Amino acid sequence: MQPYWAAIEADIERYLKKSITIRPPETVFGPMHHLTFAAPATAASTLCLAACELVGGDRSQAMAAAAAIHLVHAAAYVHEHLPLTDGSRPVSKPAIQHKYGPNVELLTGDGIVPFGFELLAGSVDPARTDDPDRILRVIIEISRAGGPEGMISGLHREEEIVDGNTSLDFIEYVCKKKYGEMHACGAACGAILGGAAEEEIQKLRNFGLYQGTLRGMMEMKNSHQLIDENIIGKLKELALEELGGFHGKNAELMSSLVAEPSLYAAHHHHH
Amino acid sequence: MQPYWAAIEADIERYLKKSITIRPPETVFGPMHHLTFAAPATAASTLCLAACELVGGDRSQAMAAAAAIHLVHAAAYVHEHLPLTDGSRPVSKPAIQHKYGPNVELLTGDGIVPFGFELLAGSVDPARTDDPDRILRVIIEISRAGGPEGMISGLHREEEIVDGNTSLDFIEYVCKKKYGEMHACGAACGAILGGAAEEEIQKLRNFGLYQGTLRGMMEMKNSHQLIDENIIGKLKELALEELGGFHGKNAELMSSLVA
Amino acid sequence: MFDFDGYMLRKAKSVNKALEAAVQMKEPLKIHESMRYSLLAGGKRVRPMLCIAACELVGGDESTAMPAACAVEMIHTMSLMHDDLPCMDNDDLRRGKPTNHMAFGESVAVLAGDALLSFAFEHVAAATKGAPPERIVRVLGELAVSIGSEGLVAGQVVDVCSEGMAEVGLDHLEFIHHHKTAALLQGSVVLGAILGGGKEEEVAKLRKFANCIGLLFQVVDDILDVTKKTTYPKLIGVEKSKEFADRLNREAQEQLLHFHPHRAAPLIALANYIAYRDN
Amino acid sequence: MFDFDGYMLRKAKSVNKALEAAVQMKEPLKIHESMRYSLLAGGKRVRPMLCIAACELVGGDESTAMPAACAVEMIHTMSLMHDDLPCMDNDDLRRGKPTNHMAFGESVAVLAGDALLSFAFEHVAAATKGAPPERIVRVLGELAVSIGSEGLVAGQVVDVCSEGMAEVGLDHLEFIHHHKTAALLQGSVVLGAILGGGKEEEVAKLRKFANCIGLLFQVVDDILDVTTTYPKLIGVEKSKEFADRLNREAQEQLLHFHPHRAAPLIALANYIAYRDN
Ligand SMILES: C=C(C)CCOP(=O)(O)OP(=O)(O)O
Ligand SMILES: C=C(C)CCOP(=O)(O)OP(=O)(O)O
Repeated sequence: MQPYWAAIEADIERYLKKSITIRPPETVFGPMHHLTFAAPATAASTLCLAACELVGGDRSQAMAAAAAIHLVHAAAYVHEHLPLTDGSRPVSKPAIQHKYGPNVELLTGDGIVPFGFELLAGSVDPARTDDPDRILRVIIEISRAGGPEGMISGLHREEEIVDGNTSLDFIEYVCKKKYGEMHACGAACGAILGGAAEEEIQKLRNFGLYQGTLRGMMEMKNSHQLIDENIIGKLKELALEELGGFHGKNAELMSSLVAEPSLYAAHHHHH
Repeated sequence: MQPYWAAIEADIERYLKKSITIRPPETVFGPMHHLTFAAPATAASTLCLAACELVGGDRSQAMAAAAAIHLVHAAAYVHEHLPLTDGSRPVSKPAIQHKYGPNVELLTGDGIVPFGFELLAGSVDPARTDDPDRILRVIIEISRAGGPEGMISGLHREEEIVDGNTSLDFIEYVCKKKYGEMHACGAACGAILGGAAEEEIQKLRNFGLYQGTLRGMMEMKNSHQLIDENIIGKLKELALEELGGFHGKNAELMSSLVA
Repeated sequence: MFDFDGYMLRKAKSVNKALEAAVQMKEPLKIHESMRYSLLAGGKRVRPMLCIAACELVGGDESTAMPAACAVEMIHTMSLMHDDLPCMDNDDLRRGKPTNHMAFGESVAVLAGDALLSFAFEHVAAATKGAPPERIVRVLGELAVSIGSEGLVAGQVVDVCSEGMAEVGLDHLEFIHHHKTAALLQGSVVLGAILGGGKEEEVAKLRKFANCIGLLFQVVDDILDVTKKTTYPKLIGVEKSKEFADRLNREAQEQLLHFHPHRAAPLIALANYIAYRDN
Repeated sequence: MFDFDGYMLRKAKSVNKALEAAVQMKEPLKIHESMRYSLLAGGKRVRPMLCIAACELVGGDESTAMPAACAVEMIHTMSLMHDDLPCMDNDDLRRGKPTNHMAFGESVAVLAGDALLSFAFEHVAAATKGAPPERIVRVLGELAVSIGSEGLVAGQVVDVCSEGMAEVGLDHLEFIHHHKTAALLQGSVVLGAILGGGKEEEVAKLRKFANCIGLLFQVVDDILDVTTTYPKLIGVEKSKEFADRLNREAQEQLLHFHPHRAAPLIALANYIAYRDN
């Protein structure tokens, strides 16, 4: 990935590591620490820091929200990979490694989500006027996006997907719900925390939506080969369009997420 | 009350008949007419007229909208009982009788729905200045209620119901989509065409939404003997709760629809 | 005009982008999936083009017409979805892909089609901007007449209630084509023309133009079949069919004579393309 | 006199009405059906009642407490759905009917559980009217802490990762029972007290009271199971007595307040002490 985005990501990693200090009882915080970092990195989290600085803010104010977003996603990740006994869900061809048993996994996920709200709630700065309102609003966004009409609808509909037999339209919808809403939530939240106004918030949200959707598509093109560059072109266009109107240094970076910048390393390979 | 409701169905029937004339070519109009009337009446159309009067308007001002609602309902009724040849829709317990074959029924359903909108667009009286906005508005309401996130959703989800094995929560939901959305539409349109203000429209809209869900909840009562009055009751309460504010026969002439 | 293909392509492209945005996948998913499967499958998008062309013809702009353009294509799409069904044509393919009911079952295909029909009125009704309410209602009225018992559907019924006889005269065959084809093309041009702000005299011209090109299509299709089950060649032979076709084309263009030539150019070329295509 | 039985029916009646309204059926239908199947399955609504009583006790009203009151019932509900799973207690029945996963499959029970947990935060955050934003935020943080790894969840995990011990003293069994249940009960009282505009000292008093009934609820639970926990260690001939002490000290904290206002909480305390189901 690009230099800017790996560094934001590392910031979030260091913040999460500082907030989740493995202490007694270790059968509790050990699994909580391991699973937070065992989950894949999500741009919905970095997109939060990014959009905040993009609208004037200091990524630092968007930090609690970025951590919470990663945390809501990590709990979801763990639950999705839970070994289930009744075979109520296709055991996703892609099985992952499991350091701890199901009971510990289930439970920790259950403990990870509230933790994201704890960091948020507790990040309120008294010497800040609108803090309680933005933080309140961000908590509504995150809990909606991690909720039944959000991430959960995507996880649920994901189970009906059948190996190269499901349409691109259906998969795009599953990715929009599973990834899109969280990315949208992340851009939206960082805008909010960064002081933005409503029109920007609505465009960064729309951007997040398209980008997240596009990213989920990329992550499934390795499980259902068919990803016509038409879909990608589609989401890519939709995203950049939303981005229009943010001119600047930082704005340059944002658009990079969606569309990679011209690099010699990518031409040197193919040559 | 029975006569007031009765004259309403009659007024709508006499209007449909004055509007759908069997004529050349009989192969088209013969089944259009037969199917417009072989389809049971729906209270959604009744509720539309009663709501227009409720707010002060003349019954004729809502007559086209009520015929439209009947036609959309009629078209859906026809399409839902089509003999499919691939087992994709379980056949209705009381498999209805078909006079014309599947192809004529399919096409005719496609011909009747637009007939509704033709009636509405055609009912604009150029001498009445508020007509275009209200008709337009009502065309949006009906097409939405009969669309994919309204009735078609209920119709679609209904095929998931396994007799004596689906929860009341799920069944009520199907009725809300399949019948509630349309009754909500009929009352909302009726209030709109009568000149009602936003608050009364919303109230009547919500009443119809609850009332139609209850009503459809009753049709199904045969398939699943579990007519738990608690759900039946919960609905009436939410409903009558919406009539409160309108006080008078209002919270009354309407309740007759819950008897 | 120069580059009629280029003009058809840009127009199909705007339409495709607008169709995609109008009908998103959403709950319930099989219903919307099925809608999209047939709506976004490609196609020449002739009806949407006729609609936009007519609007522009009389000074309007594409954006005002776009919802209606999409609407007529929605109708067209659902008529084909219902048409491929086992009780109808019973086709298994369409563009080298399974027909709609082969993919989602007959039940969904019926409903998904009823949803496109419904949504067409909804979209025009709610999304049309830059035209007064009496004008939107009036085009909702036109759309309705062009697809009902005196239009699209009349054409389909009469055709299914006639594939079992032979005494099909010129008059009967014209009813089927005027209704199963021309009707919706007249819908398209009238919708555009009204939204564009056209006078009744202009709407009527465009009305004849459409009626001529729609009949022109079926006639040239018949000619071509014979070249490389009542048809025009069986009823009046290929020679007179070609003469009928030149006359249809000549009459369509006559209708466009008073509009600005540059704005008429697309429609005229469309007429010639219909009259002389090799396939 | 204080008619505790009538008071509860009315609170429960009011709470059930708000839960049914807050979780409607909508797409995806199965996820919402599952949420509703366990949320509205009937139950005593002790947590939502503790919440509402604490808010009322300090000066506020029901309406302000209701969203949080439903939120703690939602987390309580997902907690049981998750605990009933095969990888946990593996229960087939609960409240007289088949457990959630039995009715819907494990995937849905897990998902629907996660939905109730998220939506509990959405609800309090967005539907709480009658308290400024920073008060609400604070309530969310209090709820987070009480159900987190320093709370309900912590208790549960220290309980499963020691489901084959033998040296369980009165400090190991104090933690589990102070967390795997006490925590959410405790948190219910706090949200209410803060939402009603309680002053710090009042919130401090109710938190302590909260602690006692919290443990009391746990202890009393172990007694209803058997008729490794308190029963085992000191045996009912002091286990039923321990509960008696807790209730007392619980009610002793309530002395901070006018006896007329505290009657409901004194009542809910006794009911937590002398309940049969
Ligand atoms: C003549 C009728 C009634 C339908 C087919 O027309 P088209 O040949 O325009 O097909 P498409 O390109 O739109 O797919
Ligand atoms: C979390 C634990 C250990 C027990 C449940 O408490 P309840 O006894 O309050 O259960 P319900 O009444 O809600 O059904």
